[PDB]
Amino acid sequence: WGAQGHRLVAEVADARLNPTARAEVDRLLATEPDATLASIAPWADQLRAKDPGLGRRSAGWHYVNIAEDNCHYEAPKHCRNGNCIVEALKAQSTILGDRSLTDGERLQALKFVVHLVGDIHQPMHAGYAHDKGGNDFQLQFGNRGTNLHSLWDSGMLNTRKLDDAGYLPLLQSQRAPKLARQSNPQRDPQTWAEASCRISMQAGVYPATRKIGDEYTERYRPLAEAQLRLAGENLAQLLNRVLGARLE
Ligand SMILES: Nc1ccn([C@@H]2O[C@H](COP(=O)(O)O)[C@@H](O)[C@H]2O)c(=O)n1
Ligand code: NA
Ligand SMILES: [Zn+2]
Ligand SMILES: [Zn+2]
Ligand SMILES: [Zn+2]
Repeated sequence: WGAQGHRLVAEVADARLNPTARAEVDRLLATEPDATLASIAPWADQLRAKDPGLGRRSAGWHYVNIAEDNCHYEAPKHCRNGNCIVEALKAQSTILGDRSLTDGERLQALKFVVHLVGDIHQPMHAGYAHDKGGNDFQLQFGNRGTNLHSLWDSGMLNTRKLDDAGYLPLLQSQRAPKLARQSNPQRDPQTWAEASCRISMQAGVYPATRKIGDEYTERYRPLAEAQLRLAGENLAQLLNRVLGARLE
């Protein structure tokens, strides 16, 4: 997602946190003055842009290209050295839940988790290696060029012309998505990447024309918005499991 998609996923999640998870998130955020779950949500993309070390090393953590294998993820094939969103979200979830670590180390893991639960719900972040998740699939949207990746990250969301205050209650107004009964931090990332990949491969998502506009938006913007709500709900479920109560 673009910055607004990331923040919306965090805003949807923030409202669903159980009291134990809410208190812990607020403790980790407090280590960084003025940080909120929304404000950190785009941080991992800024790190990629600005940091020629960890930013360059983390770039592959934002996606996993499995559509050529019909959305059947295999870690040794698609995620050599753990450099993809499935393995990165798993490890950062483990790190976030490690209470022996400093609040500073856990806040950094929270920044990655908030971001990656967002990206792993953007269909094009689980799409084709051939066109780099749509980045190399150029098209005309209205009268100006974009690419199919950008169109799903932000192009269609931008057509609402809402700030977060306007967009958040629209996502909350949607029918409740189907979640797993329970969070499994080690297994859900693959399940989510595969589900996102299956949307990238749905009839029409790749259009049969170079030029698209309001017809594409009216059919697919609802699916992009369903994925934001689903990401936000999945992110709260994950935070509630990893940062929730530890009795016994
Ligand atoms: N041409 C581009 C494409 C993306 N980007 C950045 O990448 C972000 C999206 O990264 P993800 O694909 O990881 O969602 C955008 O919010 C923007 O900051 C950019 O700065 N220039
Ligand atoms: Na609601
Ligand atoms: Zn994103
Ligand atoms: Zn993207
Ligand atoms: Zn990203």
